[PDB]
Amino acid sequence: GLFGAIAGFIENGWEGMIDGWYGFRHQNSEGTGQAADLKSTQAATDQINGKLNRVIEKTNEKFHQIEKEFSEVEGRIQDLEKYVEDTKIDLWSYNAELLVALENQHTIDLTDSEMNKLFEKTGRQLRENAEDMGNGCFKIYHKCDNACIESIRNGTYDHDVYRDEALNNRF
Amino acid sequence: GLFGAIAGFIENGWEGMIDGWYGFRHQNSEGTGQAADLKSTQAATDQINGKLNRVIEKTNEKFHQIEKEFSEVEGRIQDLEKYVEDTKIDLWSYNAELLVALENQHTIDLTDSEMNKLFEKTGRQLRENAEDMGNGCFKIYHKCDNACIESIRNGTYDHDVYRDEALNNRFQ
Amino acid sequence: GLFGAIAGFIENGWEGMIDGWYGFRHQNSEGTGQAADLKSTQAATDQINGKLNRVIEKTNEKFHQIEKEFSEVEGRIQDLEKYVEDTKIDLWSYNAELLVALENQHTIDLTDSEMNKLFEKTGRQLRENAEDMGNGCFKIYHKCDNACIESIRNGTYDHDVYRDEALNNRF
Amino acid sequence: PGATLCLGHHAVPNGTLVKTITDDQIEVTNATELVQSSSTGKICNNPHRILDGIDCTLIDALLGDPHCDVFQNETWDLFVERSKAFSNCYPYDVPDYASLRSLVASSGTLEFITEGFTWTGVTQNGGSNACKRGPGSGFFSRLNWLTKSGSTYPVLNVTMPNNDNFDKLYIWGVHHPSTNQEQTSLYVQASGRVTVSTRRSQQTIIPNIGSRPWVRGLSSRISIYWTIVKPGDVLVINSNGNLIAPRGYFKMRTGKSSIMRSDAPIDTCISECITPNGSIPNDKPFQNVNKITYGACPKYVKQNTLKLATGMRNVPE
Amino acid sequence: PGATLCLGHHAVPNGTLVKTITDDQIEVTNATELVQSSSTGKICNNPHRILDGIDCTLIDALLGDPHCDVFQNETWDLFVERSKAFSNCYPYDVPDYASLRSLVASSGTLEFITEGFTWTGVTQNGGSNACKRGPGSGFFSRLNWLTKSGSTYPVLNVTMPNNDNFDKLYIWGVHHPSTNQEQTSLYVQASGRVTVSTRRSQQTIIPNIGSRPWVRGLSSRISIYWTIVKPGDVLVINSNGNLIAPRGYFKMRTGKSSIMRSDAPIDTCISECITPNGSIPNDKPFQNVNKITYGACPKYVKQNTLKLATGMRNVPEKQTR
Amino acid sequence: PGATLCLGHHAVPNGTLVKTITDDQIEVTNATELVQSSSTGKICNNPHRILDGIDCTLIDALLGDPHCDVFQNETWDLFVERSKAFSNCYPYDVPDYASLRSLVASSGTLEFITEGFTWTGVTQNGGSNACKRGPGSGFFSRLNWLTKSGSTYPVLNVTMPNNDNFDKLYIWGVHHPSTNQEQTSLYVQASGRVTVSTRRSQQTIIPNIGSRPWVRGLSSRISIYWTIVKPGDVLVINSNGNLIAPRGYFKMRTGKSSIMRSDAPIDTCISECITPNGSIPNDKPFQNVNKITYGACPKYVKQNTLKLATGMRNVPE
Ligand SMILES: *[C@@H]1O[C@H](CO)[C@@H](O[C@@H]2O[C@H](CO)[C@@H](O[C@@H]3O[C@H](CO)[C@@H](O)[C@H](O[C@H]4O[C@H](CO)[C@@H](O)[C@H](O)[C@@H]4O)[C@@H]3O)[C@H](O)[C@H]2NC(C)=O)[C@H](O)[C@H]1NC(C)=O
Ligand SMILES: *[C@@H]1O[C@H](CO)[C@@H](O[C@@H]2O[C@H](CO)[C@@H](O[C@@H]3O[C@H](CO[C@H]4O[C@H](CO)[C@@H](O)[C@H](O)[C@@H]4O)[C@@H](O)[C@H](O)[C@@H]3O)[C@H](O)[C@H]2NC(C)=O)[C@H](O)[C@H]1NC(C)=O
Ligand SMILES: *[C@@H]1O[C@H](CO)[C@@H](O[C@@H]2O[C@H](CO)[C@@H](O[C@@H]3O[C@H](CO)[C@@H](O)[C@H](O)[C@@H]3O)[C@H](O)[C@H]2NC(C)=O)[C@H](O)[C@H]1NC(C)=O
Ligand SMILES: *[C@@H]1O[C@H](CO)[C@@H](O[C@@H]2O[C@H](CO)[C@@H](O[C@@H]3O[C@H](CO)[C@@H](O)[C@H](O)[C@@H]3O)[C@H](O)[C@H]2NC(C)=O)[C@H](O)[C@H]1NC(C)=O
Ligand SMILES: *[C@@H]1O[C@H](CO)[C@@H](O[C@@H]2O[C@H](CO)[C@@H](O)[C@H](O)[C@H]2NC(C)=O)[C@H](O)[C@H]1NC(C)=O
Ligand SMILES: *[C@@H]1O[C@H](CO)[C@@H](O[C@@H]2O[C@H](CO)[C@@H](O)[C@H](O)[C@H]2NC(C)=O)[C@H](O)[C@H]1NC(C)=O
Ligand SMILES: *[C@@H]1O[C@H](CO)[C@@H](O)[C@H](O)[C@H]1NC(C)=O
Ligand SMILES: *[C@@H]1O[C@H](CO)[C@@H](O)[C@H](O)[C@H]1NC(C)=O
Ligand SMILES: *[C@@H]1O[C@H](CO)[C@@H](O)[C@H](O)[C@H]1NC(C)=O
Ligand SMILES: *[C@@H]1O[C@H](CO)[C@@H](O)[C@H](O)[C@H]1NC(C)=O
Ligand SMILES: *[C@@H]1O[C@H](CO)[C@@H](O)[C@H](O)[C@H]1NC(C)=O
Ligand SMILES: *[C@@H]1O[C@H](CO)[C@@H](O)[C@H](O)[C@H]1NC(C)=O
Ligand SMILES: *[C@@H]1O[C@H](CO)[C@@H](O)[C@H](O)[C@H]1NC(C)=O
Repeated sequence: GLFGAIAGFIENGWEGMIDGWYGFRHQNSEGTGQAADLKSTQAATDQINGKLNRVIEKTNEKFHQIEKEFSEVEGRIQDLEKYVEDTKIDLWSYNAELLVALENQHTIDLTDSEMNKLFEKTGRQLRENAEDMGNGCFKIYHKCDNACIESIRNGTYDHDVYRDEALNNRF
Repeated sequence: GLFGAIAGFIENGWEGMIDGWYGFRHQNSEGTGQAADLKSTQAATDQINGKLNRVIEKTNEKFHQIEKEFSEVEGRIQDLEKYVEDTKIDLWSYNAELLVALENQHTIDLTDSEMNKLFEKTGRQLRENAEDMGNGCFKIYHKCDNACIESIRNGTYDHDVYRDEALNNRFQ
Repeated sequence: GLFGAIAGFIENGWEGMIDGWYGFRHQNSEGTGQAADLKSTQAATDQINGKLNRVIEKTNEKFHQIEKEFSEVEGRIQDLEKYVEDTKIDLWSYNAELLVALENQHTIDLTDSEMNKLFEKTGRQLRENAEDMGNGCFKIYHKCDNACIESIRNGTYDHDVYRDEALNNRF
Repeated sequence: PGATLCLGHHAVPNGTLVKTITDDQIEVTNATELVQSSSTGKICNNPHRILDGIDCTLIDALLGDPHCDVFQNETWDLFVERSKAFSNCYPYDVPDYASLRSLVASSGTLEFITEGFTWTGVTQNGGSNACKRGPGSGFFSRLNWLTKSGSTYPVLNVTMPNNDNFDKLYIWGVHHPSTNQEQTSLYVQASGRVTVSTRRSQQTIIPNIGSRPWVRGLSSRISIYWTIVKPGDVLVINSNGNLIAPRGYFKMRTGKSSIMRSDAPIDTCISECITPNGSIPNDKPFQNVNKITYGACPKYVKQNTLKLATGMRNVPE
Repeated sequence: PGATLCLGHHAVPNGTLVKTITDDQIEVTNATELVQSSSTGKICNNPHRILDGIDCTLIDALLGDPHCDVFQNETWDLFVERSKAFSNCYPYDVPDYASLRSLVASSGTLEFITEGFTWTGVTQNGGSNACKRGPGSGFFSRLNWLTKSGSTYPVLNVTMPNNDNFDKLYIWGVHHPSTNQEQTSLYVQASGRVTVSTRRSQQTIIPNIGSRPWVRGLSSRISIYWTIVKPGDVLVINSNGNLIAPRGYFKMRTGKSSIMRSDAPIDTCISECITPNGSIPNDKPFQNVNKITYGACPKYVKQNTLKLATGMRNVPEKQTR
Repeated sequence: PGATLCLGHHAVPNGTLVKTITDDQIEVTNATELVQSSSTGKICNNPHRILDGIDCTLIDALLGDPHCDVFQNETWDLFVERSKAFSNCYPYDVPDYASLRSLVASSGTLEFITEGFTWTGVTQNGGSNACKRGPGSGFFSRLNWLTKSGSTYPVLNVTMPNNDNFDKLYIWGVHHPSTNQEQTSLYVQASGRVTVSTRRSQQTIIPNIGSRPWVRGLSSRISIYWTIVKPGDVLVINSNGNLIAPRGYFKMRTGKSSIMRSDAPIDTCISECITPNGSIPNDKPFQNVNKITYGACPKYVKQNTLKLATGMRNVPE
């Protein structure tokens, strides 16, 4: 994708993550753990539901049309009836092929984008108390107990609290 | 949008900004103020004007065609004339629907992109003399009088000048 | 482009770079030099080959159709034959115009994206041992001999090795 | 001693392939199918009124072939013609059969209103052994085979104004005898003619005498024609022989009615979309079942599958 | 004592909803309408040459129904047929009416060149009280009703070569009398025939005797036919009765000409695009006014509105209100 | 003493302009052309079977105009009709010429099977000086001009059943004499008639006597008709004059065959796509050469050029 997170600087997905699309894995003093991020998951699924509902908007109700199969050779009028239908079918087949290609390219790019957005949001939360390892992981330069992790994950992490501790561990 | 600035890390727009699409608000020693950024505004409006002029390029002129309303029941030939026109109309209606959907998605993403570009450009100007608060605002760690702000805004800010002052205010 | 690298914060291209699409120029103790980055170049060309092969997939083969030129005036049936073909041609001409416009916009954006990806990847490699000048160049705050440059370029640069040296030169 | 915080995304062990701008096949966590490629094999009897033709074509039900008399009172949204249908009355052709079939199918009714045509100086109600009714000879129920009375067939000249607010469809014909002997025997005059007209239009038909292949005992034929009369217009029929006369008109409507050729059985179920293969669901925007459809249907395309990605790129561990 | 520098974007108090890939309605600062959904109700008289048919169909002007004589030799880019038009001459039909109307409409001219046909041994210039021209009986101006001279109607056999470098359109007809008495009274022979041919094509029409509905005093009819003669080809007309003869030919052209059914009045203004509802502007790429159009027109679509976003996403400051 | 590491991208001195969503002209490093706008001017003789009509229309080869005898039994994927083609046999017309031409072109064969019609009491093999074959008078090879034997032309009444498992195409005609003298001289009866029928169809044609313009010595004409006979059906031909009889039937096929009007010469080369201007390559998805095409062809569009970007934005030094 265009943002380079999914199948990019993040090496792979997590098969073990079943309660969300994006999230967090950590190691601290108290061990390891995993939690889904609801907001980013929601932003992706809401966008995909949106496009899904636009694509399947029932738009086509037709009754009496032209004949499209013929039991007899007739020449000119039948050549035209067939050519009309064949033309229509090719144009719609093209529309269908293009639509899915554009939609799918965009779905890959928007999901990649939401991964990237969560990563940039986290980095911004952490200010000078952490560094980007470059593989989707932050090294946090202070004691971050399970309460501190949940604070990063649920948006309540005050960086000033740990700043001096972290600044000294970094420099 | 794809970049996460507009309706993302920037909480909302400024109704008070009427002379530009993107810009700067500041607080310093001398108070507060607002200025439009012309370059980013121009990049967005130029792109939107471009797509608008592509979409309204007049490109069809038709004269004698087929009949499309009929006062008599005729059967086969009339079934075909109607089916041809109905087919055409549905295909063009689809084209129109897709076009606006793609254009509009792209317009939202390109405007989001220009916001993000301005933000990354500013952050780069400021080097180590400032930190990203994460809400579209930089905390600048030195005395930045109105001259210093205009220097950031008009591209002339020398970061080396204030670096020692700022480095010391940032690290303790 | 959407990422702001090509024709953005990178002022211009390098006509002298002929062995790759993206790459590195350096200045150190031992002089100046240039090398192509193969990975980023490959990611762009693979994507462009992909779209090129999708666009030129031969997809229509037609045999007996309708007549499209006429030596006699006939009226109603001929009006319809011509209108059918004119309709088809306008629709396909529209498809062709839109296709190239979307493809080209996307090709510009994906190439811009790969430039940006390489730049973010490099910045991450360098950790605290360098600063972004804002014009596509990193100022590296330590002695980086030709071996050290090739290490950055070929992915083997250990930042911890030079960190103290660089941290002190920066602060 | 600090901490590590890793950002990531989900994956599944078995993803699905989709197409994009740049890739013919790329793996995503999930996708949904946009092309309906299957059918139950049955035509659902709701919500559209389905009329099964069984042994009858629409045209045979219209003319009133005896084995099709059961269709006289009938209406439909979709008339279904079966491949086993057969004709079993006077041998006939319809120049522009396809148009007559289409316009009747589209009208959606065989509602027939008898009119008191006065046919002075001819014998009415001719019948044939090719078109049996009961123990005797018979004919199309909606047509009136006129022949000589005594030794004369005078010029027939009748009118019927349309003072209703709907269009009237008149079905009539011309008899093509196999020999001169039969022409003069039935109609006196050596050459017939049928002229049927309205204020602005006319059809004039000359009968054709000659031997044809035998069908149900006969080398003669009837050719069937039609005339629509609009409100305020008038029908005139003029003939000095070979007229197969209308008994009345069919009341025309406009609406959603059509016709389909299919051998699929009809079933008690609900489906908006009908194809000759049977009903299909319409939750998907495209279908590859049949280009012939009726109702609220997905659009026909050539691809048998098209996957819309409903998740991110799948990068398993 | 530091400083804060906040980056941002504008918002507007009154945004508009647009559609995207992911949202059927989302708010942007501004948008522009791509579907033309209104008309003035009037057909602009420029830049296309508009010919108002008034009381006449194109076919009646072609044949030369007397109340249509003012249309002799007219030209048009667009002939406009009105719902009040009426015929007031000999009752007629045209098999393939639609095709004749189309080809004449498309040619864009009724320019007529009289030719010196020699009709030996018949009476020319027949007239009827169903087709009054001034106070007395008359006929279609471009047709010549031939009847017997004395007590005979000989076999007519005439030729007209096309030695010009343009195509000639000939309009001719066949008379269908209502009774045998009328047939023999006018043409002597009990059954007429009209054969009109060129080198490669031929049309033979047999008249049919019988009543049709009474129109302006008559149960007889004329059926109208046409024949195009190319440069170097030759017209031959052969008949022993019931010929309604051409007086000449119409000059055919090719170009931008057409025909439209409309009751909209014609007005002094400028518009490239014309619909039956009236002229419409063509600054937008789509329109929902009418699928019938003439000129440089937006393409017809079913949607009555489509909004192209012309600005960013509109994000007002949320209020506690 | 540090170091600088600059990231960058390539540029070229001479870029190309392309179109995007936002720009009608913007410069990229490279692009490729999507519209085929040129041709060799020649029709490649492979891989499609090309049959050059030379001086003959398909219809003249079908009927068997003598200068077209070389086309007897030919087959084609594409029959090519030249603007220099001429007719040189009895003057004729075909009502619905375009349909007959189309259906034969599409069948792809002129394979003709002679059948033993018995024409009792008439003279066969009539000829004309307008249709010379060798030095003497002749006729269309697939048609049999029947005239009187002695002083009589009896009613002809013959049958040919279709007991094969394929459809038969019969070509037949009607002679239109210029004078009464010619009519009675050739057919005795003052007015002919031709009735050709199957179980399901019948065509009856009355000849029309009169002058037409002179072509190759003649003011008379032949009108050409056709009848398809399906397996199990039967042809019946009934006539008391003016019959131009079939000698047999054409075998019909279905497949990829067509016809094209072109003056482009045929060459020994390989091209899937053929236009009247000549063969064109099919590596590009679009073409602006001709809307008339045959084979695996790019789709016709109005643009003469469309550039697909194959590289990044070009920002030279
Ligand atoms: C074949 O059958 C039809 C139907 O029976 C028949 O046509 C009818 O003939 C009469 C007499 O020609 C027509 O009557 C006319 O009707 C109109 C109104 O629509 C009146 O304007 C006419 O009235 C004036 O003229 C009369 C002279 O005939 C005067 O007696 C009268 O006082 C008025 O001045 C006139 O009554 C009638 O319209 C037609 N109907 C139709 C549907 O055509 C036709 O004549 C028959 N043909 C033969 C050869 O028998
Ligand atoms: C002109 O030629 C026509 C064709 O030869 C003549 O028509 C033939 O006339 C005879 C006697 O009148 C008919 O005899 C009947 O035949 C049926 C059989 O019907 C069909 O069944 C078999 C299959 O079982 C099928 O293969 C045949 O082809 C038949 O179509 C008998 O059962 C009856 O008893 C009856 O006698 C012929 O059927 C008929 N042939 C055709 C092809 O129509 C016609 O009489 C001649 N006209 C004149 C005026 O002389
Ligand atoms: C936001 O978009 C709307 C379009 O929906 C813009 O409104 C349009 O703006 C111009 C005025 O600058 C109008 O064009 C002018 O029209 C007059 C006559 O009406 C003509 O004399 C001028 O030469 C010119 O063509 C246009 O009519 C108007 N349309 C509507 C429907 O309001 C609006 O200006 C845009 N706002 C911003 C801030 O860009
Ligand atoms: C009906 O009228 C037409 C035209 O007046 C007659 O057709 C013409 O017939 C003559 C022969 O009688 C043709 O003349 C011939 O021309 C060739 C050269 O083209 C010449 O070498 C011969 O010596 C011969 O004179 C003439 O071409 C032909 N004209 C047309 C326009 O077709 C027709 O014969 C008349 N029939 C009756 C019964 O009145
Ligand atoms: C332009 O004219 C068309 C056709 O006359 C109008 O659409 C018709 O309006 C009737 C109202 O009774 C509708 O019920 C029909 O569905 C329409 N008829 C046809 C033939 O489409 C149309 O509304 C007019 N548009 C404008 C902008 O004036
Ligand atoms: C292929 O042949 C067609 C048919 O002749 C050419 O089209 C003609 O050329 C010019 C426009 O290009 C016009 O003056 C003619 O009127 C065109 N005729 C028709 C019927 O369209 C076409 O240009 C040729 N193209 C090439 C590449 O040879
Ligand atoms: C990459 O760079 C180093 C140091 O310049 C070089 O010696 C080495 O061979 C290269 N590759 C690997 C995989 O170490
Ligand atoms: C895949 O997508 C469809 C449509 O959104 C959904 O109904 C289905 O539950 C999804 N499957 C999985 C395994 O999540
Ligand atoms: C049609 O309706 C009438 C009157 O209601 C009825 O008597 C007659 O039997 C019906 N015909 C059929 C075929 O059901
Ligand atoms: C439906 O019927 C058509 C024609 O009989 C057949 O070719 C087609 O494959 C059928 N498709 C399905 C899915 O049953
Ligand atoms: C019509 O035009 C022709 C030739 O241009 C002319 O001879 C004829 O008299 C004209 N008639 C009228 C009424 O203008
Ligand atoms: C453009 O296309 C191909 C590379 O894929 C090559 O043949 C050609 O030389 C390229 N031109 C330039 C200027 O890069
Ligand atoms: C036409 O077809 C077959 C050969 O398969 C044969 O009956 C007949 O003689 C052939 N004639 C010619 C001229 O090839």
